[PDB]
Amino acid sequence: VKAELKEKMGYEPTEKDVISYILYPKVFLDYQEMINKYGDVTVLDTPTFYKGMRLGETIEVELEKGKILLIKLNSIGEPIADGTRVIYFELNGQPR
Amino acid sequence: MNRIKKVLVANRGEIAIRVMRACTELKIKTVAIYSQEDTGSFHRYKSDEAYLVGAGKKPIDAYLDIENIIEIAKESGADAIHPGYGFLSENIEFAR
Repeated sequence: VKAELKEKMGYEPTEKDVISYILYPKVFLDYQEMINKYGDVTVLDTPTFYKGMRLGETIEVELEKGKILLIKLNSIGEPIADGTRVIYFELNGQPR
Repeated sequence: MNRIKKVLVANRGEIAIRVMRACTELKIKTVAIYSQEDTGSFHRYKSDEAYLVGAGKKPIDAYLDIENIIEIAKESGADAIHPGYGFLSENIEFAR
């Protein structure tokens, strides 16, 4: 299994990652797939985690000791053909 | 480029931008600073990061908040500061 997972996961798993997979396989991969997509969300303040951001709101998130992202949401783009829309942010003052 | 990895641009407008351009041409990260009245000035969008500086200060006084700028410089990880021209370009206290 440890090898099955390693092939399933991007890389080599820890002992803990393994048991978890065994106990909850469907969810553990789903969890992995999700963490790859969005990164370690554990860090976001709860309201942001459940409610996202208000327009013109600015928040800070601590990814690690001393590593803070200043994040502001300016406005939200209009949808295009296939429903996609651009969201307008300022990550660390720099527009993104 | 050797011991400057990142630089703060302690100015606004045309001159601020020219510096940013220089840094980027030299693979040096850049940090901008904007007063409340300059949330709009497109020098702040031209950097790799940006922070408000002169909080509650009169608009010209805002780019002269020496102490604030150093805290911003220190929190950013900025190896150096370029004061451009005018404002704190010639101010001794800041230089020291």
